Amino acid sequence: TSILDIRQGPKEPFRDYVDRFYKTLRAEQASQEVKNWMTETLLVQNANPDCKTILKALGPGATLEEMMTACQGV
Amino acid sequence: TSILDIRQGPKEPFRDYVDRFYKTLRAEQASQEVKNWMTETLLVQNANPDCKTILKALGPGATLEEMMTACQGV
Amino acid sequence: TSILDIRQGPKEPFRDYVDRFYKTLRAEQASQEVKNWMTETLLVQNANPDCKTILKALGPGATLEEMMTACQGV
Amino acid sequence: PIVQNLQGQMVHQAISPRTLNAWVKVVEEKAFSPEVIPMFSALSEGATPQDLNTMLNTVGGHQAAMQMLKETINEEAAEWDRLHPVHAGPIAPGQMREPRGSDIAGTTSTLQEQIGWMTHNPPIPVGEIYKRWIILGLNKIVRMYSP
Amino acid sequence: PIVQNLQGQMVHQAISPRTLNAWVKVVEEKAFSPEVIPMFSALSEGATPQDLNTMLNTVGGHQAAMQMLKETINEEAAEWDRLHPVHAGPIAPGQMREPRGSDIAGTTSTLQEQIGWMTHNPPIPVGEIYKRWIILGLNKIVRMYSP
Amino acid sequence: PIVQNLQGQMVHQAISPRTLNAWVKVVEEKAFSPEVIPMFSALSEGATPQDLNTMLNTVGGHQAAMQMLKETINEEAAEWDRLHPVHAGPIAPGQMREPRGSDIAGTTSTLQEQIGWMTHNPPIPVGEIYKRWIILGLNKIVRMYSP
Repeated sequence: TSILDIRQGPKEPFRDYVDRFYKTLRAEQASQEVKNWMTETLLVQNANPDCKTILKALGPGATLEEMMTACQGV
Repeated sequence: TSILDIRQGPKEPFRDYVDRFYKTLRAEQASQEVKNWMTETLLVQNANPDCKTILKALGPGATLEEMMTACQGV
Repeated sequence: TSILDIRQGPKEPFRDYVDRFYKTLRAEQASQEVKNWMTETLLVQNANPDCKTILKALGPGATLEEMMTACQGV
Repeated sequence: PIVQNLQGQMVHQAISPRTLNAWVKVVEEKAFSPEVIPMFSALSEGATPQDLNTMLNTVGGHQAAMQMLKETINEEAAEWDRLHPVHAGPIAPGQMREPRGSDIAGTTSTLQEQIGWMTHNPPIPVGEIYKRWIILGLNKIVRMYSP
Repeated sequence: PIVQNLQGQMVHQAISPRTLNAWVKVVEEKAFSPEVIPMFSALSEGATPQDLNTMLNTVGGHQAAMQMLKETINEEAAEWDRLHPVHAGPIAPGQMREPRGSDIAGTTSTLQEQIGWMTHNPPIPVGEIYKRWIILGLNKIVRMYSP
Repeated sequence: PIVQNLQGQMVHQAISPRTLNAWVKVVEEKAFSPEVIPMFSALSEGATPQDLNTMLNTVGGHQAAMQMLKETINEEAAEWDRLHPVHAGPIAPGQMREPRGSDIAGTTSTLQEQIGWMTHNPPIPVGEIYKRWIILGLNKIVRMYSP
């Protein structure tokens, strides 16, 4: 399965999705800079509308514990 | 789960609750003095009315074997 | 079972067939040159019409990752 | 790891497969539970950075946590470089170079270099510095993964 | 493998059955998963080409992958021969012969020959050259076998 | 088997029970599968004829195959005797006798005799001659037992 095919379900906790992401990211062998680009970009983009909304409110500069606690009720 | 969210059921043995308490207390990293404060305070406070009643009769100065044998029939 | 008896099903993925082929090829003890001849020849010949069609379009010079990705949707 | 030989010197010896597998099995069974940290600590006795990356790289599963840890290891490493500046002028022929965050993380250093630093007199405890970063990052994980 | 003896010399010792079985079990359980590569790397510490063919030949199952690897090993070997031409004139009595891709793959060399190259001064790391080919071919597999 | 001791000489040591049991278990699990041959080869490292009859005699089950192998071992042995005639005149006091097919099969030779031939200078590889017969006979079996 390709990294672009990794997406969050409509009922799937973000948490279970983030695990899937760094597992597939774990099978990507690209430069770190590209993998940083993938992190800030693709993760949020394939996140579900309800959490996506939430993550837009965190702004930039956000870290994984704060994202992970931010989308917990969703 | 937070330490404040640890409470004793209406049918739950105290014993099973005290185990839950020092497991969650085991994931708190606070100063010992604060953790002593949590011990004497929060444990009894979230204990059920029937045992709570029992524990009030032990008075202060009580130790865990005596609390644990005190609320056994409850 | 003989190597000539190894054939691809009408619904069987090529992949599962190629595995069967190099397992049976693994029990053939012939010279390498003969086993090369078997590779380019018998594999495609007993491949199913839908994939067979696909493999004819790869032309000669093709390698296993490209054959294996070529007949994936079939 | 770097262990003491019978002769009375410190030499490197490889870590054992049923040690490796015991590390694997702990992670399989107790995931993020706190008992993992003393357990880690015992199995990391006399261990190199190189062996510590081996242990982290051989994990399967819990990739969100594994990424959070990585990023903690680099933060703690960035902090090592910040706090300890490089030293004055060229490196002496008679001496060996001071480590950076990435040498502590094992990344920029070689094994023989990791053995130079630890076996030399005074010795420098680059294992124990990485160990705190691992334990610190383990606290981060444990605290997050509490439900 | 070729290990250091107590006396302080490098001698060959055989690999252990529960090491062998641990290699088998990894493959059984985690198939093409990435953790297989650090795992491999640890269990290949101090290993010969001969021991590396033993490990590859003792696989059961995943024969499409095993063939893809073989063919990668030969490609990487063909490339070794290309990049490193044979040397000028006859082989010296005082010296031992340079390896080819097939000596690195263990095929054309004998064990004593594999011990000559590695134990001799300078030593040549024919294990580490095969190891990269294995790891490279492992990347090919991992990337393909991603779904 | 005949192994090298710490002192730097070749001495006989007995084979281990969990080695024995690993031989048993392979046969139990993978029967006539090809992986049995590299597996055999590893576990036969430094082994005597005597140890090789022990391994063959300790099989249970697959008695048609065990008989086919026996008969292959005797054919290959008959062929050894054919190809290598006995030598001219009486055996020298200063020397030890040349082997026959049955000494290679371990049958007519004693252990000390098997150690004489292998440890002596030049050494003769009576294990490796039996090993090919076993591997050859293993091919016969594998080819037949293919379905």
